[PDB]
Amino acid sequence: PVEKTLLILKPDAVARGLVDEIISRFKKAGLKIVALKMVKASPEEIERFYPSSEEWLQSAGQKLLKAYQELGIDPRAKIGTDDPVEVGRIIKRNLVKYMTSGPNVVMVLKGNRAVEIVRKLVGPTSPHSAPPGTIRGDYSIDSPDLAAEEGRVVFNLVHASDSPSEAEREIRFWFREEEVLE
Amino acid sequence: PVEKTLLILKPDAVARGLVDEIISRFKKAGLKIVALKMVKASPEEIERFYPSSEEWLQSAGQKLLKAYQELGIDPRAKIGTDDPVEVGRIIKRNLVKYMTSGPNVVMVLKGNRAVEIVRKLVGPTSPHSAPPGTIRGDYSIDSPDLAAEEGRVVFNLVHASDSPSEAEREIRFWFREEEVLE
Repeated sequence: PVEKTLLILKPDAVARGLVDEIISRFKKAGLKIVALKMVKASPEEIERFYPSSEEWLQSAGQKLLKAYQELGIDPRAKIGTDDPVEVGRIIKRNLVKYMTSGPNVVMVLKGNRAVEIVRKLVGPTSPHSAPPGTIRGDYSIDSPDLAAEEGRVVFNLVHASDSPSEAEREIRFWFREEEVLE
Repeated sequence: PVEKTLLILKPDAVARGLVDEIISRFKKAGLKIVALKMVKASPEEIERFYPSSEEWLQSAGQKLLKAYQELGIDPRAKIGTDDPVEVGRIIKRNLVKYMTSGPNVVMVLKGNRAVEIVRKLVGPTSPHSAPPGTIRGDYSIDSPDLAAEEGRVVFNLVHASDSPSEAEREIRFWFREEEVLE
C-alpha cells in the first residue's frame, strides 16, 4: 500500500508564485500529487493541525532557547518566560499567525518512501543553511536569528510530514477519504 | 472589481504532469490563482457543469457535422443520427466520459480581462492547428479527425470560460464563496 505524505505551501511561498516551481520538483522525482487544494485556514484549524503534546511543545522550546543563547538574547526580556513548554506555546502561536496570514496550498504526495524523499528534497529547517538543490536552499534566505529578532517563526516555505504515522494523521485532517484519489 | 475565469486541467493533462507547466504560463502573465483544487468529478456533476441549452447542443452538433462532411464520414452510419441537437447530446456524453475518466484540477484565475487572456494563452480548439506559444499547440498533437475516427472528443487539455457571464457561473458551480479567496 504505497506511502503518502502531506506537504503544505505556506503563505509566503504561495504569494511569491512558488507553487508550480515546487510542484515541478516532486513531479520530476517521480511522485504523484494525489490531492491538492488552495485554502484559507482559520486559526482553530491550524491549532489542531500542529500537535499539542508536551513533548512537541518542549522540544520546539529548546531549539529557540538554544538559539537565544547564541545571539545573546535573554528570553525573559524577549518573550517573558524561559520555560521550554511555555516557549513552545509561544512558537505554536507564532506558527498559527503565519499559516493564517494568507492562503496555503495543501497536497498529498505518493510514491516509494514519500515521507523521507520529500523531507530530503525540501531540506533542513533553516533556509540560510539548507544546501543548494534543496527547495529551502534554492528558494529562501531566511534564518533563525532574523526570525528571533523580528518575533516570528522561520519562513521556510513548507511543512512536510515528519513520519509515516504523522502523515496518515495530517492527511486525514485536511482531506476526506474521497478527496485522496489513487 | 477585477475579472476572474475558470480553468480546468482535464484528466489527460493532469496525468501527463502538466499542472505545473500550465500554472507557470499564467503566473508569468500576471494572473493570480485565487482558487485551486484537484477533484474526481462524478458523471452528474459534469452533466450539470456543461450547458443543456438547445442552442449550445445545436452548435456543438454542427461543428461535428461539418467535421464529418470534410472527412466524408456519414454521421448516420457513425453515430445513428444527423440531428444537430441529438449530436450535441452525444458529444456531451463523450465530454462527460472523458472529464470523468480521472482527476481534474480546477482553478480560478484573476486579472485584467482574464477570460480573453486565458482564451488567448490556451489557443484554438484543435491542438493540431493551435499555434506554437499557446497551451494547446505546445502540449498536444490531437486533432478532430482522429477524435472522430475514434468515437470521442478532442483531448485538448483544458476548458476555459468563454465569457465573463459563463465564468461567474462555472466559478459558483465548483467553489463556495469561502474557497474563492479575496
